[PDB]
Amino acid sequence: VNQHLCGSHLVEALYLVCGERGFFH
Amino acid sequence: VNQHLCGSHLVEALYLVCGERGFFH
Amino acid sequence: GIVEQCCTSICSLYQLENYCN
Amino acid sequence: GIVEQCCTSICSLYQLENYCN
Repeated sequence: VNQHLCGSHLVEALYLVCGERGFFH
Repeated sequence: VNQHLCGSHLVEALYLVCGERGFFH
Repeated sequence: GIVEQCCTSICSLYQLENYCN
Repeated sequence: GIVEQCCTSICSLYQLENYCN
């Protein structure tokens, strides 16, 4: 698979893992 | 002054300092 | 930063959660 | 992350440029 997280996939990965903490931006 | 950089001011600060490098997101 | 670490390269969960908050 | 470092607290230029790229 592609194991890189770029753009909107990086955004989604952060939603996921950061949860309630949140993330920039 | 406010020395905190939050939201759109954090975004602008990153535009500024990161220049051609760019930044997420 | 995160783009170099996670997009350009491959990052772990641990590295990624460092860009939380 | 950047929000804790730069928004919640006050960050330097050096800390900020670490969130470039």
